[PDB]
Amino acid sequence: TNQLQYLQKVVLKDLWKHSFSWPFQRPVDAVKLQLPDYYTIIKNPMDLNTIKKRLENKYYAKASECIEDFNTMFSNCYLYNKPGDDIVLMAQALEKLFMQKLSQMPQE
Ligand SMILES: COc1cc(C(=O)N2CCC(N3CCN(C)CC3)CC2)ccc1Nc1ncc2c(n1)N(C)c1ccccc1C(=O)N2C
Repeated sequence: TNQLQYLQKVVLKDLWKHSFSWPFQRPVDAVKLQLPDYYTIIKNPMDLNTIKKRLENKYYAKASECIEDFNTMFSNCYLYNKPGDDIVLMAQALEKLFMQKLSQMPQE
């Protein structure tokens, strides 16, 4: 499970420390953001703290399941929001950081 550890102590920790990560450190707050339809049209909401808890709890069976949750977090954000929105620019920078750290994942 060395790929799942790299995802926890490297990929997740490096995304979390990144400047743009705080909007993604909890599930999208539909009350604070005033989004009556968010949890209606976004079928698989995802956030960095959910990924953190699932890694700590050994919820994932293989690295690809956790990687998919990371991708779902980015695509939910692109999907719901609009081109050029601040949050979308933040998602993209975090996704680039995500992809470049997947570059260095031990292929085990
Ligand atoms: C309390 O959490 C946040 C507040 C704000 C902020 O400055 N606001 C929000 C509330 C206020 N409303 C006034 C009335 N207007 C109709 C809507 C906006 C304007 C001022 C900005 C980001 C916040 N945290 C946050 N977490 C996750 C996000 C996300 N943002 N982005 C921006 C999203 C915004 C809308 C829908 C989805 C998201 C999203 O994908 N994520 C990841």
